[PDB]
Amino acid sequence: ATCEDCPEHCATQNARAKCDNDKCVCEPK
Repeated sequence: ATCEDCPEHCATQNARAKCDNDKCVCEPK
């Protein structure tokens, strides 16, 4: 469900992002 609004949010710390129960977390840079 639009985890396209999430992929920037773990860039906040290390990473990029995908795609948790519906609110998402990291990929590498």
